[PDB]
Amino acid sequence: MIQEQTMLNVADNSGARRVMCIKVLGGSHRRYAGVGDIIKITIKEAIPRGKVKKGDVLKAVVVRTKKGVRRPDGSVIRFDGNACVLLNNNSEQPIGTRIFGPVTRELRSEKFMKIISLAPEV
Amino acid sequence: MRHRKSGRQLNRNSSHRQAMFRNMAGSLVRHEIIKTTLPKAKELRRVVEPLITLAKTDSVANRRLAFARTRDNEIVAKLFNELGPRFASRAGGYTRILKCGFRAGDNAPMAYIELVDRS
Amino acid sequence: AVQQNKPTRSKRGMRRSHDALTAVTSLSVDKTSGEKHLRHHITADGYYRGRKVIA
Amino acid sequence: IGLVGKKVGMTRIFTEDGVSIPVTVIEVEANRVTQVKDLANDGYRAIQVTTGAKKANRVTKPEAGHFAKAGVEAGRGLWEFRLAEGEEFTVGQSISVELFADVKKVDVTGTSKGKGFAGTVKRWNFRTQDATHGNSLSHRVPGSIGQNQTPGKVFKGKKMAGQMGNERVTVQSLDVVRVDAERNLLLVKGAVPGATGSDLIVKPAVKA
Amino acid sequence: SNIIKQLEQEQMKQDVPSFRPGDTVEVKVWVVEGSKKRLQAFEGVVIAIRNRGLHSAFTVRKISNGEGVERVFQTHSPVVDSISVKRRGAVRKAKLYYLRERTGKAARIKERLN
RNA sequence: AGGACCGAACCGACUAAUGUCGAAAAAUUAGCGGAUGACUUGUGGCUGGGGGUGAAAGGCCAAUCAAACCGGGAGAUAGCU
RNA sequence: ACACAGGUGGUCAGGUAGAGAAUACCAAGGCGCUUGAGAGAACUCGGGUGAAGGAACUAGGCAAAAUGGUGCCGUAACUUC
RNA sequence: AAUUCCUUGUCGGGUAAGUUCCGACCUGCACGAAUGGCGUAAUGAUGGCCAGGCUGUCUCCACCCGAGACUCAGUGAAAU
RNA sequence: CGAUGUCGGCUCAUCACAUCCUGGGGCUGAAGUAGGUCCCAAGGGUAUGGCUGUUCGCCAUUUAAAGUGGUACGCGAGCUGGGUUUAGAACGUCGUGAGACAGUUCGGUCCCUAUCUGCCGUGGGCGCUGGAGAACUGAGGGGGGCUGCUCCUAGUACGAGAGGACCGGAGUGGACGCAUCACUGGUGUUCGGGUUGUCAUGCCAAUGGCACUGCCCGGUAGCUAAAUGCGGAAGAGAUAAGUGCUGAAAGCAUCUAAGCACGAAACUUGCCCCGAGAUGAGUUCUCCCUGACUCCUUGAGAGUCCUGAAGGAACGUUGAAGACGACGACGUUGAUAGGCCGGGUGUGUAAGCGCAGCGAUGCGUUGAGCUAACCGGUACUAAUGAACCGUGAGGCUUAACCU
Ligand SMILES: [K+]
Ligand SMILES: [K+]
Ligand SMILES: [Mg+2]
Ligand SMILES: [Mg+2]
Ligand SMILES: [Mg+2]
Ligand SMILES: [Mg+2]
Ligand SMILES: [Mg+2]
Ligand SMILES: [Mg+2]
Ligand SMILES: [Mg+2]
Ligand SMILES: [Mg+2]
Ligand SMILES: [Mg+2]
Ligand SMILES: [Mg+2]
Ligand SMILES: [Mg+2]
Ligand SMILES: [Mg+2]
Ligand SMILES: [Mg+2]
Ligand SMILES: [Mg+2]
Ligand SMILES: [Mg+2]
Ligand SMILES: [Mg+2]
Ligand SMILES: [Mg+2]
Ligand SMILES: [Mg+2]
Ligand SMILES: [Mg+2]
Ligand SMILES: [Mg+2]
Ligand SMILES: [Mg+2]
Ligand SMILES: [Mg+2]
Ligand SMILES: [Mg+2]
Ligand SMILES: [Mg+2]
Ligand SMILES: [Mg+2]
Ligand SMILES: [Mg+2]
Ligand SMILES: [Mg+2]
Ligand SMILES: [Mg+2]
Ligand SMILES: [Mg+2]
Ligand SMILES: [Mg+2]
Ligand SMILES: [Mg+2]
Ligand SMILES: [Mg+2]
Ligand SMILES: [Mg+2]
Ligand SMILES: [Mg+2]
Ligand SMILES: [Mg+2]
Ligand SMILES: [Mg+2]
Ligand SMILES: [Mg+2]
Ligand SMILES: [Mg+2]
Ligand SMILES: [Mg+2]
Ligand SMILES: [Mg+2]
Ligand SMILES: [Mg+2]
Ligand SMILES: [Mg+2]
Ligand SMILES: [Mg+2]
Ligand SMILES: [Mg+2]
Ligand SMILES: [Mg+2]
Ligand SMILES: [Mg+2]
Ligand SMILES: [Mg+2]
Ligand SMILES: [Mg+2]
Ligand SMILES: [Mg+2]
Ligand SMILES: [Mg+2]
Ligand SMILES: [Mg+2]
Ligand SMILES: [Mg+2]
Ligand SMILES: [Mg+2]
Ligand SMILES: [Mg+2]
Ligand SMILES: [Mg+2]
Ligand SMILES: [Mg+2]
Ligand SMILES: [Mg+2]
Ligand SMILES: [Mg+2]
Ligand SMILES: [Mg+2]
Ligand SMILES: [Mg+2]
Ligand SMILES: [Mg+2]
Ligand SMILES: [Mg+2]
Ligand SMILES: [Mg+2]
Ligand SMILES: [Mg+2]
Ligand SMILES: [Mg+2]
Ligand SMILES: [Mg+2]
Ligand SMILES: [Mg+2]
Ligand SMILES: [Mg+2]
Ligand SMILES: [Mg+2]
Ligand SMILES: [Mg+2]
Ligand SMILES: [Mg+2]
Ligand SMILES: [Mg+2]
Ligand SMILES: [Mg+2]
Ligand SMILES: [Mg+2]
Ligand SMILES: [Mg+2]
Ligand SMILES: [Mg+2]
Ligand SMILES: [Mg+2]
Ligand SMILES: [Mg+2]
Ligand SMILES: [Mg+2]
Ligand SMILES: [Mg+2]
Ligand SMILES: [Mg+2]
Ligand SMILES: [Mg+2]
Ligand SMILES: [Mg+2]
Ligand SMILES: [Mg+2]
Ligand SMILES: [Mg+2]
Ligand SMILES: [Mg+2]
Ligand SMILES: [Mg+2]
Ligand SMILES: [Mg+2]
Ligand SMILES: [Mg+2]
Ligand SMILES: [Mg+2]
Ligand SMILES: [Mg+2]
Ligand SMILES: [Mg+2]
Ligand SMILES: [Mg+2]
Ligand SMILES: [Mg+2]
Ligand SMILES: [Mg+2]
Ligand SMILES: [Mg+2]
Ligand SMILES: [Mg+2]
Ligand SMILES: [Mg+2]
Ligand SMILES: [Mg+2]
Ligand SMILES: [Mg+2]
Ligand SMILES: [Mg+2]
Ligand SMILES: [Mg+2]
Ligand SMILES: [Mg+2]
Ligand SMILES: [Mg+2]
Ligand SMILES: [Mg+2]
Ligand SMILES: [Mg+2]
Ligand SMILES: [Mg+2]
Ligand SMILES: [Mg+2]
Ligand SMILES: [Mg+2]
Ligand SMILES: [Mg+2]
Ligand SMILES: [Mg+2]
Ligand SMILES: [Mg+2]
Ligand SMILES: [Mg+2]
Ligand SMILES: [Mg+2]
Ligand SMILES: [Mg+2]
Ligand SMILES: [Mg+2]
Ligand SMILES: [Mg+2]
Ligand SMILES: [Mg+2]
Ligand SMILES: [Mg+2]
Ligand SMILES: [Mg+2]
Ligand SMILES: [Mg+2]
Ligand SMILES: [Mg+2]
Ligand SMILES: [Mg+2]
Ligand SMILES: [Mg+2]
Ligand SMILES: [Mg+2]
Ligand SMILES: [Mg+2]
Ligand SMILES: [Mg+2]
Ligand SMILES: [Mg+2]
Ligand SMILES: [Mg+2]
Ligand SMILES: [Mg+2]
Ligand SMILES: [Mg+2]
Ligand SMILES: [Mg+2]
Ligand SMILES: [Mg+2]
Repeated sequence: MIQEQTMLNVADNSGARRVMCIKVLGGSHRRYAGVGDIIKITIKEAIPRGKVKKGDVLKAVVVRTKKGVRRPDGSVIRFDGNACVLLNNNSEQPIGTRIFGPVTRELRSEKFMKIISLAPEV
Repeated sequence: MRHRKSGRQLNRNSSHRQAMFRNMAGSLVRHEIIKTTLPKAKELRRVVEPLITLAKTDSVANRRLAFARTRDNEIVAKLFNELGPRFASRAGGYTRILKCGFRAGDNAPMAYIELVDRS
Repeated sequence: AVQQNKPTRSKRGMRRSHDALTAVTSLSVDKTSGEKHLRHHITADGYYRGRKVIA
Repeated sequence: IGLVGKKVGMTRIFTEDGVSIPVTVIEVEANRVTQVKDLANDGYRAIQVTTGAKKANRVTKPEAGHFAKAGVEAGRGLWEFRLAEGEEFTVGQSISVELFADVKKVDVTGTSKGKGFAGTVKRWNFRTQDATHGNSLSHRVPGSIGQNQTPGKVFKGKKMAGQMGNERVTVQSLDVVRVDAERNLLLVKGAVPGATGSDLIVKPAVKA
Repeated sequence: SNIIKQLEQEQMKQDVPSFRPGDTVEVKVWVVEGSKKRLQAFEGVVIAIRNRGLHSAFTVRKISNGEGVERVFQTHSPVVDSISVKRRGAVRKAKLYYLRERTGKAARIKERLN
């Protein structure tokens, strides 16, 4: 259940280590994002060499949440770390060529099929 | 709002509430009859009747439970010896409630509570 | 907080109409002793439903 | 038309493919038609029905007679349903739950669970005032209730504190899962008003 | 009541293996990818069990690639194919939510062998 | 050794809430500062009203202070209500 | 002004834990605070716990939460050393 | 600038965004040398700002435990 | 002026239309996409942040949109007190000085238990014309009315290309609302366990008290949101702007003067709730009551005895009902509460005894013991025979027809 000011570990290998959520897109007065929703990200801590330098506003997709995701069978998947993959604002599609950690089924929706191919599990 | 919710509070904090019943059990088991307020007496059924049923199976652990509750060897001695065998055929309803007017000093509905025997 | 100007005898009457407490009008009669008492309460001597259950 | 039925809690149905759907269990015993109100006598066409059972002593002569006119057992409570012009029913006729075997979506109507005297925060979803930051004796209070000397009054239908629940409400277009004939059940999806044991006027969904 | 208990006790499968908490358990799960019907596996420690008949469930924790993944299965769902127990651990609590904080060496648990 | 350090008694009174016809004409609860010194406290003295005293605020001088209180001039005076 | 949650100097100093006249639980001894009895709505007051987030609150992190002991390793700028 | 009006001066730093803050510039309406000027370690229930940690402060309120509120009996005010 | 508390924020709103979005239209320098302006339209909806006391503004990022106003520049007997206006202090400037300055700076008590109106709830009284119990009808009143993105038609019309639809159909989101606890969680001082200090039960063991529930770990029922369902409608009637069709006065022409047809989230219904005190007190159904007598201002007169039904109240046991009333269930011809019994759940292998080990401790009987609000049975306890209220065919004037 990610929202404004929430800090996320980054799943991809783009360059960012910690990224702060600044806004949840897709509808006015929208409180939270989860599962595989789009958020607006600012980068608060980067690695030295990376593709994306510090203090750069860009979009991202949530991949894991501590509160977790429900499936049709009344069954939940909780993680131990809120996390996201970075994206290229108007272009979309991820920056990082490799993705760390698992991702949900409910992320599978055409535009993120690149993430699931590169991701290791689920 | 207390839907399905059991247990009278009696304008007392838990630790106190739990003690006064522990006293009133010891009061009731020894004398075999009490006057108290009608609510207090109604809630006193849920403490005393278990101790009477626990006293049917005369074992050690049951003595140690009947002593964990109550907290008196005398009362434990009046249980098990008398009230264990005296309430055997009777399967429940060991105590009886009888309303006895109003407590003069504060108009509180009084009630006799006593064990079903008196003989 | 505070009244603008005082109420009357009438209003004060109107309000008190409901304060009139009801009587019992429902006295029992104990089967054996024939003494009067509140329903489901014991008698002052010491009876309830024709059986002595008090010292 | 519609059937009266007692609510018997909620469970769920695991559909063979995977999905677990939450269902309310409504026991719907044979609704016996007592009185057929007609345009000739009353000025509107309708039927009066009943279900369950009372004791032959708790029921009052006024109603014990009322049933004896029809020639049925004294069911607990009485309800009334409107006919749909072309329909026509007879007195002393049982209505089983097999009416809903055809239809898919239904309206359930029952009395909600009483919350008693609820505040504005609970009843009307008023926002609670600042829990600290100087605040004095006004966290969950409603704040202002009007303007000033212009209206000089509080307008009607103001959202204030008072009674919440214990009022009749309809939940609309719930999907029926199963319609059991043997034990007289009806398994509607989702949650319906009133606690276990409360009565429910179930009827076919109006919004077709 | 009888009316619910008739409907619940019907749907419950009559072939569940009796597992305790702190047991390492591989749970085979059905997944659908349009027309396909795949069996996933999901090995992990059973952190907690919840018994309510048809509504029963259990939480399994795994520490897969990267971070921890706590998954909650509805025991009597058709999606859970089989619950194969591996090691059964001697813990003396019902819920093992203290395994959220511990990782690696602290997270490992004694075996029963009873 | 120290107008040293932390910290009870004791002395103070920074924040907050409570109370605001109060439990109380300045307090309570939770924290807060000093705590061998320019410390604090008991007892008894001295300083008196244009006077005292004041690490100075016009602070304090008996719940009263940019001039106390009680009595007297005195029924001050009031183009005002 | 009251049988008023406030003010009032000196003396005596038990036990177990503790650095201690802190604190906890007890002794000797003394009290249960002079309206009670019910119910267990909003709301107020003093508290407890809280998913996911973690100052986005607000004039301001006010208030809460947090840190907290003892022994040892280690401890930067700057410095009147 | 505890001094700056014009003003949120301009440039830089910090922030996704900074009328506050830190550094610099001089155009000092109206600093300035014992009514002291500029530095300054240590000290502050001191003023401003930022970063960790921690949190019901907040998103967004939920439940719970006590004291009142509510009913019964006794006593019984007040401002107006 | 014998006091009408002045900015801003919070909470709570409400109205206007000079409309920001959504809706309907004309003209376009309208090919389509998107616009531009004007007309009709007030049903609903209408940011979160950074800076500053701010209103405003600027900036960042969203949105379908981030409307303009009124309401004592709405709302301090609803909250705040950052700002402005008390007393302290300082800077700059002005003044010989006391002091002064919409100049700046640091600090600075926000009182009130609601009589009346109003409002949200909730009863009692009488009425509704013989009394009682039900179930309706519906005058009237209230709630609700937001909307994105994604496909299909279709890469079709349009367009040299780039780009790219109208009109209809489907799915899935946000915000808001209603319900609910099966799921996911929270809570759970009334259940189980671990544990620190210390007292107590003679002591060991085992328990209990107290330390915020001493600290913690799980947690049943309930309540509940972050959890899961459902909702806004489609449809008709009458319309606005607008569009028209026949058609004179005006041998033509014109949407109109007669006549006739379309035409919007507005209006009236449809959906939901309250609702016959709707005194205009409506209806249908059922139930209950059919005895004498003097007195006489012979009056819808008043009493005397005889009769008191339907029903109701009270009292009790009580409830997923509830501040109190009220509302529902039950009162022995009885499952209303408590108990008990059997589960279920929860916690996690009790106590004692035996063996292992020097001891802490371990192991076996043992998934044991203990289990609140849960489910199903069982009259063991408590719901009393009666007394209380409530009566004895129901006025008159007209009218339609059986003796
Ligand atoms: K004179
Ligand atoms: K044992
Ligand atoms: Mg109960
Ligand atoms: Mg009391
Ligand atoms: Mg205690
Ligand atoms: Mg036993
Ligand atoms: Mg047993
Ligand atoms: Mg015990
Ligand atoms: Mg007046
Ligand atoms: Mg008067
Ligand atoms: Mg009057
Ligand atoms: Mg209720
Ligand atoms: Mg708020
Ligand atoms: Mg204050
Ligand atoms: Mg407060
Ligand atoms: Mg208040
Ligand atoms: Mg107030
Ligand atoms: Mg010192
Ligand atoms: Mg300290
Ligand atoms: Mg002082
Ligand atoms: Mg008060
Ligand atoms: Mg302390
Ligand atoms: Mg101190
Ligand atoms: Mg200190
Ligand atoms: Mg110091
Ligand atoms: Mg002296
Ligand atoms: Mg002298
Ligand atoms: Mg001095
Ligand atoms: Mg001065
Ligand atoms: Mg003064
Ligand atoms: Mg003078
Ligand atoms: Mg003077
Ligand atoms: Mg004079
Ligand atoms: Mg003069
Ligand atoms: Mg006293
Ligand atoms: Mg006192
Ligand atoms: Mg001792
Ligand atoms: Mg001591
Ligand atoms: Mg002490
Ligand atoms: Mg002793
Ligand atoms: Mg002694
Ligand atoms: Mg003693
Ligand atoms: Mg004494
Ligand atoms: Mg004394
Ligand atoms: Mg007292
Ligand atoms: Mg309470
Ligand atoms: Mg509270
Ligand atoms: Mg806390
Ligand atoms: Mg805790
Ligand atoms: Mg917490
Ligand atoms: Mg939290
Ligand atoms: Mg927890
Ligand atoms: Mg947490
Ligand atoms: Mg802020
Ligand atoms: Mg804000
Ligand atoms: Mg300050
Ligand atoms: Mg603080
Ligand atoms: Mg808190
Ligand atoms: Mg905490
Ligand atoms: Mg604290
Ligand atoms: Mg704590
Ligand atoms: Mg050591
Ligand atoms: Mg930056
Ligand atoms: Mg700048
Ligand atoms: Mg500067
Ligand atoms: Mg400079
Ligand atoms: Mg130059
Ligand atoms: Mg100069
Ligand atoms: Mg100077
Ligand atoms: Mg200077
Ligand atoms: Mg000089
Ligand atoms: Mg000088
Ligand atoms: Mg000089
Ligand atoms: Mg200087
Ligand atoms: Mg200097
Ligand atoms: Mg200096
Ligand atoms: Mg310095
Ligand atoms: Mg310096
Ligand atoms: Mg200081
Ligand atoms: Mg400031
Ligand atoms: Mg900041
Ligand atoms: Mg911080
Ligand atoms: Mg009273
Ligand atoms: Mg008086
Ligand atoms: Mg006046
Ligand atoms: Mg204002
Ligand atoms: Mg208009
Ligand atoms: Mg409409
Ligand atoms: Mg803004
Ligand atoms: Mg005003
Ligand atoms: Mg104006
Ligand atoms: Mg104003
Ligand atoms: Mg105001
Ligand atoms: Mg006002
Ligand atoms: Mg101020
Ligand atoms: Mg302040
Ligand atoms: Mg201030
Ligand atoms: Mg100021
Ligand atoms: Mg201050
Ligand atoms: Mg106030
Ligand atoms: Mg309407
Ligand atoms: Mg729409
Ligand atoms: Mg739980
Ligand atoms: Mg707990
Ligand atoms: Mg316990
Ligand atoms: Mg117990
Ligand atoms: Mg343990
Ligand atoms: Mg001892
Ligand atoms: Mg001893
Ligand atoms: Mg020992
Ligand atoms: Mg003790
Ligand atoms: Mg104590
Ligand atoms: Mg204590
Ligand atoms: Mg404490
Ligand atoms: Mg205590
Ligand atoms: Mg605490
Ligand atoms: Mg605790
Ligand atoms: Mg306990
Ligand atoms: Mg304990
Ligand atoms: Mg601690
Ligand atoms: Mg603690
Ligand atoms: Mg013509
Ligand atoms: Mg619409
Ligand atoms: Mg029972
Ligand atoms: Mg069995
Ligand atoms: Mg069993
Ligand atoms: Mg179990
Ligand atoms: Mg064992
Ligand atoms: Mg134990
Ligand atoms: Mg043993
Ligand atoms: Mg053992
Ligand atoms: Mg039990
Ligand atoms: Mg118990
Ligand atoms: Mg039970
Ligand atoms: Mg039962």
